[PDB]
Amino acid sequence: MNDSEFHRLADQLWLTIEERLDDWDGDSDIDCEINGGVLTITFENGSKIIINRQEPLHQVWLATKQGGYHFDLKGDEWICDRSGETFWDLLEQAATQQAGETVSFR
Repeated sequence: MNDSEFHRLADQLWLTIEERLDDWDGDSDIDCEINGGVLTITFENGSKIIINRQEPLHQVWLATKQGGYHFDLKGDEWICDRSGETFWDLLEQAATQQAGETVSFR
């Protein structure tokens, strides 16, 4: 992947995360903030999910209460290098776990 294409794709993903999280209207209090370009999602139990760019690698990285996951773009989706699982599946599973409430954007 090119640097420019990474900036394009990562900017799109950032917007989609920010909108989905800022639009959240479930029972739980969930906050998303952007600091130094890094997105942090915080939950009521004090846990967090952190999403950042690894620009020289053209990867997006995800840190949850349960682990870390590094993503490359494969056929129009961000895919976890280790497991093959998608970014949105992993993010929704972790947010649902950490909120104690379904967090779904399908």
